[PDB]
Formats: sequence, C-alpha cells, structure tokens
Amino acid sequence: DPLRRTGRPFGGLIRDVRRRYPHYLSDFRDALDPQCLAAVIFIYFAALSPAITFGGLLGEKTQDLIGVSELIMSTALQGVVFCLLGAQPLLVIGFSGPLLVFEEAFFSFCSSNHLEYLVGRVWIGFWLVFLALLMVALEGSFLVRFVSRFTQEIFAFLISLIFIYETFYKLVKIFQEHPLHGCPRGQPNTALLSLVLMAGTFFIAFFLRKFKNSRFFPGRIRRVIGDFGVPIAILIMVLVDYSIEDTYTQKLSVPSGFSVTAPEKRGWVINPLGEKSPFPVWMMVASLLPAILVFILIFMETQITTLIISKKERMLQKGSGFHLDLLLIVAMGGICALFGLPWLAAATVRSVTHANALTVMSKAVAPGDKPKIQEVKEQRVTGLLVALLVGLSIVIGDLLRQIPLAVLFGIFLYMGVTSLNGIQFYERLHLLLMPPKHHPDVTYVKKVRTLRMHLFTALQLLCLALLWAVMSTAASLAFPFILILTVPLRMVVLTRIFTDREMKCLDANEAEP
Amino acid sequence: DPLRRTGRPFGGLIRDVRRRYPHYLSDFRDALDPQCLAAVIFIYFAALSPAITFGGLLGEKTQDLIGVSELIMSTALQGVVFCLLGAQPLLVIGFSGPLLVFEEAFFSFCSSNHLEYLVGRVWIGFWLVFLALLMVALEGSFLVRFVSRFTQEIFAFLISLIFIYETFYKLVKIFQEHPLHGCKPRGQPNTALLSLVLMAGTFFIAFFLRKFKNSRFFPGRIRRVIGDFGVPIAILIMVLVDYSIEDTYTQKLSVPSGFSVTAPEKRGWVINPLGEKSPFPVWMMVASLLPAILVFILIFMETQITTLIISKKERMLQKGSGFHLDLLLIVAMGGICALFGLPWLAAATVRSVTHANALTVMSKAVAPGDKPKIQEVKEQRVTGLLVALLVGLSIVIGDLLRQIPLAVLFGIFLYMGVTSLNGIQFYERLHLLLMPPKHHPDVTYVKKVRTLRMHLFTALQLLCLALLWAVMSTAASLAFPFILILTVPLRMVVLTRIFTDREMKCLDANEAEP
Ligand SMILES: *[C@@H](S)Nc1ccc(CCc2ccc(NCS)cc2S(=O)(=O)O)c(S(=O)(=O)O)c1
Ligand SMILES: O=S(=O)(O)c1cc(NCS)ccc1CCc1ccc(NCS)cc1S(=O)(=O)O
Repeated sequence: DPLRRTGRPFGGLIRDVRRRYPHYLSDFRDALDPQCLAAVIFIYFAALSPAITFGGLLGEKTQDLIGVSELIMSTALQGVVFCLLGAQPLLVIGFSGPLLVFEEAFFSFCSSNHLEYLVGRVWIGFWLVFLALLMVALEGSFLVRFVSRFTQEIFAFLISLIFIYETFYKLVKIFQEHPLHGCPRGQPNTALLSLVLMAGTFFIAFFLRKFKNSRFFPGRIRRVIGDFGVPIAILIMVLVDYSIEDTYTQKLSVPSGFSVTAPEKRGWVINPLGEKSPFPVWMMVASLLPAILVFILIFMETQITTLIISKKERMLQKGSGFHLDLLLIVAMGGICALFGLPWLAAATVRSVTHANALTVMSKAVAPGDKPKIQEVKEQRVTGLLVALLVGLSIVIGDLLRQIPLAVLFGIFLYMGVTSLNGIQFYERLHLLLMPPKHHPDVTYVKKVRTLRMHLFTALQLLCLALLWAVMSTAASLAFPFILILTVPLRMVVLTRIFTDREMKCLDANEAEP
Repeated sequence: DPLRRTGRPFGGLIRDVRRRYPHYLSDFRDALDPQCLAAVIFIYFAALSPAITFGGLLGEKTQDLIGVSELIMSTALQGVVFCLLGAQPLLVIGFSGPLLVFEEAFFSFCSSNHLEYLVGRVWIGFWLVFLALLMVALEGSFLVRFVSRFTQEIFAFLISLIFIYETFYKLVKIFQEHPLHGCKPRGQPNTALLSLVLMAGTFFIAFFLRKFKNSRFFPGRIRRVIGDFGVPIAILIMVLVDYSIEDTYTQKLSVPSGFSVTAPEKRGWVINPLGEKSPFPVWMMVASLLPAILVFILIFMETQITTLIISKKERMLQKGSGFHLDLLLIVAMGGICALFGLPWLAAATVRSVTHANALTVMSKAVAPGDKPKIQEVKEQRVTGLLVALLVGLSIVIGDLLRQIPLAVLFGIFLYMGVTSLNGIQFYERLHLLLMPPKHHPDVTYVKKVRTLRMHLFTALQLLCLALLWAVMSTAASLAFPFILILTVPLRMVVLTRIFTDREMKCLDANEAEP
C-alpha cells in the first residue's frame, strides 16, 4: 500500500526511494530495443510543438518578458533532472493552459498595482518550495486515496476533448486567413493543401496501426514496421510537401541562439529584492495566496496523471512514487522562478501517449479479444533523450524549418483519438446507442440494471458539462476547486441514490471487482 | 442442367421460356421493398456516366456521325426490351471499350476505301441477325460448359482492375490541365485540390456507411435502412458541400438538349439499306460477313461470361438464368437498331455485378468466424426497367444534372471497382501469397493442396493475365477475344500434365465445397 500514512516524518519519501532506487541499472539495460527509438522520435515532436505554441502565446500576453527560448530551456533542464532523479520516469512535464491563465492574471495584477512581475514571481516560488517541504515532511500525499475513478475519468475525457477541439480550430483558421476566392494573407492552394497533408498523415499512421495487427508478412518485420508508423507517415508527407514547388505552406520555426527574448529589459538572474526600484515588504508576505493556488493546480494535474498512468490494467511492476514526484517538481519550479523560467507540471495526454507507445501486446490465439497488455517496457532513457533533444533543438534550426505545421496536425489528431480508449466512461457512452441485447460481458453490465447505468453516465456527463462551462467563463481559475468538489459529491450525494452493490460494481478500484 | 443439348431445333429457347415465364407476376410484386429504390438511385448514375463519356469519344472518333444522343437512346430502348422480355433481368447492357475499338477500326477502313459508314453497318447488322438465328436454331450455346473458373476469374479481375485505372487517370489529368502554379477553362486555381477533396470525401463516407450497416448501433431496421442508402447519402452530402462553395470552378455533368441527331445536316433517323447518296457496291454486301463474325464473337464472350459470373451457386439465385433467351435478344436488337444508326450493345460486367450485389440480403449472424452468408438475392424486373427509363428521359431534365460535379462520381466509381473485387478466388489466392503459411484459412483448396503448388497455379494465372493485358495494350487489340478463348485449350491440355487430378479438382471446382 504505497498510499499509507506511516506516522513518521518523511516516511513516504524514504519508502519510495528504497522501493525504486535498487532497480537503477535495469532502466538503462532495458532501453536496448528498437521500439525505444520509435518512441523517442514520436514524442520529440509532441513535446517540441506545444513549447513553441505556448511560448509565442505567453510572449504575446506579457510584454515579451518570457518567450520561446526560456520555455524550451526550462522544459529541457526540468525534464533532464526529473528523468535522472525521478521515481516515475514515464511522465512528461511541460507548460499547459491553466498555468498560462494564471500567468496572464498575475501579469495583469502586477501591471495594475505598479509592481515588478519577474521579481514578484520569485517570492511565489519561495513559498511554493516552503509549502512542498511542509507537505512532504508532514506527509499528506495519502489524500490521493479519496480520488476514485469517477473523478479521474471526468478529468481525462475533458483534457482529451479540449485538445481535439483545438487541433481542429487551428485548421478552421488557415481557411479564414487564406480564404478560397481566385483571380502572407491571400495565397491560393494553401488551405486545401493543408487539409490534404493532414488527412494523409492521419490516414497513413492509423493503417500502419491496423497493419501492425494484421496477418501479413513475417511477425518480426510486421511488428518493426508497425512500431515506426508515425515516423514513416511524417517522412512520407514531408517528402510529398517538399516535392511541390510554388505553393506556400506555413512551416515550423524555432528561435536562433541561446539568449533571452528581451535582452534590453531583462537578464538571466533576477534579484530577489528590487531589480530597479525597491520591492514592497508587504507583497513578500502577501504572495502566499497565489503560491497556494499554483500549488493546488500543479498537485491536482500531477497526481491525477500519475493515478491514471499507474492503473493495474497497464502491467507496471517497478512501481510509482507519489512522494518523490511532487517535491521534485515543486522544488524545480521554485528554483527556476529565480532565473525567470516558467513553472512546469506533468502533461496528461503526452504522458499517456508515452506510456502506451511502449506497451507490448500478447501474441494471441484466433479466439482472443483485444489482446491483453503483456508488459510496458519502462526505462529512464527515452525521457532523458527527448528532453535533451528538445534542449538542443535550437542548434538544429534549419532541419526543422522544412516541416510544415499541417503535417503535425494529423499526428496530434492521432494522439487525441488514440488516448481515448482505456477509460470506462467512453465505453459507457458507447453503450448508450447500442440496443440492450448487444452489450458485452463486462462485470458492470451483468450485475447492474440497464436503466441505472445510463443514469450514472448521465450524471457524469452533467458534471463534465458543468466543468466545461465553468472553464469557458470569465472565472476559470476556480476549475481545480470545482474538480475537487466531485469527491464530496461521490462520498455523500451519490451514496443515497445508488445502493452499495451498484456503487461497488460501477466504479471499482480495479478490473473485475 | 440448363447447358444440355436436347437434340431438337430451338429446344433450349423453349426450355428457357417454359422455365422462366411462369414466374412473371412474382417479379413485379417482389419490387415493393425500400432497397429497390436505393438500387435504382445507385445504378442510375453508374449507367448514365459511361453513356456520356463513350458518346463523346465516339463522336470525336467518327466525325460526329454517332454522338451522345444516339448512345443515350440505344441504352434506353434496348434495355426496356430486355427487362420486359429477358430471361435474366439482373443484366445491365451498354457500350464498352472493345466495341469502340471495332467502331474506330471500321470507320478507318470505310474512309480508306471511299465507302459509306452508316450504310456499311446495316449489312453487318443483318449478318449478325442471321448468325444469331442460325446459332439459336442449332442450340450451339451449350459450348459454355467448357469455360471453367480459370477463364472466367481472369476476366473478372481484368475488368475491375481496368475500371480502377481509368478513375485514377481522370484525376491525374484534372491536375495536368489546372496545375498548382498560383497567381473548358484552363489554369484555374483551387480546382485540382477541391476535386481530390470531393472524391476522397465521397469514397470515405461510402465505406463508413457500408461498415455502419454491419455495426451494433441503433435499432436493426433503422440501421439497415440507413446502410442501404449509403451511396445516395454520400452523393447528396458532397453535392451540397460543393454547392456551398461559390467562387471555385469545378467541372459539372452535361447532357445534350433535345431529342435529335448530333449532325442534322449530314445524317437522318433512317438509313437506307442501299446507297444513301451513291450506290453501295454489291461485293461489300457479301464481304461484310467477317466483321459480323468478329463482333458476334465479342458480344457472345462478353455476355456469356457475365451471365456465368452472375449465376454462381454461391449467390442464392432460384428463379433461374437463360443462356439462350439472352443472345437472340442482345444480338438481334443490336443488329436491327443499326438501321436507324444506333450503336450495338452488350452486357456490362461491373455494372451487372454491382446491380446483382446491391440487392443481396445477408443472414442475421451469431458471433465472429465467417462473413455472414447470402440469404437471398431479391431478383425482379422493375429496377432495370426503371433505370433504363430514367436514362432515356434524362434529356428533358438536366438542369438538375448540371449541378453535379464529376469529381463526386469518381469516388462512387472507385467504390464500385473496389467492392466488385471480393467474391472471386483469384483475389483470395493473391492475398495468400503475402501471409505466412500458418495463417491460411480453413478453405477446401488449402487443406488438400500443398502450399508450393497453389502458388504455382496463382503464378501461371498471373502470367496469363499479364499476357492478356500486354496484348490488349499493343497495336493489335482486336485479337483479345481469341487470346481469351485460347485459355480453354490451355486448361484442357497443358495444365492437365503439370497437376494431378486431385489438385485440379480442388483448385478449379464448379462449386464451393468441392
Ligand atoms: C494547440 S497547442 N492549441 C492549444 C491552445 C490552447 C490549449 C489549452 C486550452 C485551455 C484549457 C484550459 C484552460 N483553463 C483551465 S483553468 C484554458 C485554455 S486556453 O484556451 O489556452 O487559454 C491547448 S491544449 O488543451 O493544451 O491542447 C492547445
Ligand atoms: O474499362 S472502362 O470501360 O471502365 C473505360 C473507362 C474509361 N474512362 C471512364 S468511362 C475509358 C476507357 C475505358 C475502356 C478501356 C479499354 C478496355 C479495353 C480495350 N480493348 C479491348 S479489345 C480498349 C479500351 S480504351 O477505351 O482505352 O480504348
């Protein structure tokens, strides 16, 4: 029982270290496998592109104080450190939306009150470090036991439906800028060529995915070719685009040189005191509240991601760490805030994709259903390699300018669609449309009436819709608290409506029950 | 045994009439089924488009002596009298490639020798009628019993593959006239890519609805009704999508206006058997027997092989087919329509197969293992008659038809070509080449035949198909029917020595589960 309160200071941290660190050389020996190369290549782009996008957005929102280079250099240096000293090396940490919202809100607050922004974030980082140390000392990561499977599949369907809505609203906007008229802002043949490239990439990678499980060719060649599906699709579509000469397509652009984005109003080291004018003393002690808010955000997303990754269905044997994963992340964020780099948190879709890009499926028997997961092939090399490649991507800035963005949209759609399977809420959504005589032989259909599982699904959908509506309004910083409020809902309100057997069968801690 | 020599004049024709005509009202009362409407709508376009294409080509190649108003009126009047009086009403008859090749060759010959073309074809038609009557009287259609499944699976494969090359060539050439440079019409932008988008959308919606028809979603009746109307739904959706766009130019379907000949200044509706302007030489009247023999061979091979493919034992056809009352009605409506200047017609293989398998009903299954089996076919005389009548009256309408782009129909044609491939064993044995020997299914011809002696059969069949294609693509392509005929002596002599009796019996067998 990893989530147990020992009753001694730093007990959980010591237990996690003793559990994980003995299996150290195994991680480096396990990496010798040609599936690791495919995983590295696939995850490199999925980690690089959000860095550029969110760096551009954050540079636009602020006065060009934090840009793209700083985000890349924070991502690389936190990823390397975490993969070297982390308990769970299958997690990919990076910038996300809620952090951007908090950053813009804090910038607005600082600008309104005539305060320093970069100097202001240093005290927030210090308070973050203090809170992390206090929580690890008096161990409180045992509260993750109360997060069930009702509050962790209302949050992984919303973080996968908010990433397929905006991977195709970044196409409905290359077709409003370059519109289809006749006789850059007005180029022809661009909006349709982008559609062609995106469709080609996502239909190729999902047929190589189907071909991986087919009966054609020898097994070893078939599996090797199926592993390299995304790289093959990317290379094919890049060559196809390169063949065309006159048509203009937007291409991936990275900054040049290792330097700050505002070399005339900023430096690499931020003074804790006033950089130009003295910092008010009252703000030093009043900076505790934003520290609490950002701590709550980071804690919820990292812990829920770790819970989703470490399910018993996915055959993970070495173990996960709920104590040596939050201290590291929060301490790194607090330290990076001193140099002006942004804070980082584990990414859910990227971590899930990285985890399920290394799974090995059982060699079946004609009867067998969806093959079962045999192993996961976990190691400390893929994440470290991805983080350094992202770090050194500035030096190779000429090879990356030959890759259009429209090709990567198909890969992003592939990621979003693939990450959906494996959660029971999607399956219960599927069961709504099928007639009651075609339902499968799972444990929550046989022991539960048909009209009382649809009610559970309807309530879960109502909660998800409320979460989305709250996120889309002018007060979106209360989203973590609304998500937290689902736990008392399950523990109080849903207990009265449903009987003990129905609740036990519907959301069980494990498979079968 | 329909293919048996009775020994009496017109015995086969009488037997076919007595077998088929009693079940006459059944055909008209079977048509009350919403799958028939979907079949009619699907086959209407598949019959209309080749008429326009081949009419344009033949008008180009014959100095506008036969156009697309003579191809839309031979296709519609010679197919309302094969479903009214035909033994097999699941056949769709229309113009094809070999007929076009023969027509251009005959036009060249007539132009070289200063002869009349339209007057020249009348005697060929008369000799065709005489040959058909002579062959039916002697009941010579029993020779179809010697065409196996080695010489009729080669044909199916070639025809579907040459219909999937021509759809791809139409696209390759919309991007050669309108190229991606950027700055009836030529050089327009956004056209070559929009055509690709429309074609891909139609094709993928067609397969999506085809797969949804067999899914477990929605009630069964609604699911099957929606799955039946897959092609019409895809066509309507893509037509609306194209109609939404305003400025981009796309080529659209065009039909002639009015019921009249294409050259009203050098042609009429009735061709005089004698000289139209100058007297016709007497020697040609008797020398026209050879082209009549050639066109008779072409029509006979096409129609009989199509009827053989349609009437397999696997597809649950119960009323019966006619090998005699379908070669006196096709080679004698043709023959006598050419005294009015209309072209000859023969049964179309892909269109007939599509029409046949668009009415099949698959069994309600149980659990995975084999693909559902055919339960029935739902054969009737109404769908073909309605399609022919609609093709005939497609001239008064056409303001509606000018709103339909060609790029949408290319996806439907590709769907037809891909779908028509399944059901023949040569494709399955081609699939078995790539799979390892431990994944072969439990069919009768894998269990009883060694692995390395079925690959040899497949290789020889591929060699024959490649030789057929090479001969078809050279400057002497009128010998293709004879090269196809030569496969029967090959199977009956050469392949007997190489393979043992058991291997030949299992490989090529008259019926599933030898
Ligand atoms: C491709 S990276 N384009 C994307 C733009 C934005 C996002 C994040 C969307 C988002 C989610 C949640 C919140 N508030 C939670 S308190 C705000 C936003 S915002 O629109 O950025 O402001 C993404 S992705 O979800 O990370 O894929 C992609
Ligand atoms: O094979 S098809 O009947 O689909 C066809 C389609 C098109 N374009 C879209 S309708 C164009 C031509 C054809 C017929 C191809 C063909 C097949 C055989 C022969 N010779 C046999 S002796 C000749 C042709 S041809 O039309 O290219 O001359």
